[PDB]
This record gives sequence, structure tokens and C-alpha cells, in this order.
Amino acid sequence: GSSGSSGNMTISDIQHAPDYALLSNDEQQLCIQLKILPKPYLVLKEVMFRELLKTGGNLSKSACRELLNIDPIKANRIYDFFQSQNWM
Repeated sequence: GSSGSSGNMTISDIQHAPDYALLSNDEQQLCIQLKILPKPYLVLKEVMFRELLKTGGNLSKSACRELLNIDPIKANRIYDFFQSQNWM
């Protein structure tokens, strides 16, 4: 999965990922913008759902920022993405 997880990572590191094919045309874009791998991105993605179902649909930046273990600015992008997929 992740060997080192230290030091600036290029975009090629994302496309090279062993799971960079199961990313919807839209997903791929983001991954490149937020420079996030599909492996880890998937984990957090599943969480956003497991929680969106428990509450039924009461997730907001305020919480999202906490739910996901990442930067505040980076999250924003992810949050919206979900809305773009009429998922929320």
C-alpha cells in the first residue's frame, strides 16, 4: 500500500497506484488535484458512507473535517465531490 508515506509525492505516484482504474472519470481528476492515492482515498470514501447511512444524511464540513483524518482545505474538495455525484 504505502511504503514511506514521507516526502512530496508526484502525480505519477497516483496513476501508478494498483487501484487507479476504479476511479470514475471525476474521481481521477480530484485524486490528481488533492494529490491523493486511490488506496487511501477509498478508505476515507467508505467511511463517509458508513456514516452518511447511520445518520441518514447529516454530514457537514464541521463534522467532515473531523470524520476524515486530513487537512481542512483538502477535505472541502472531497466534501463537494460527494455532492457532485448526487450522493448526498
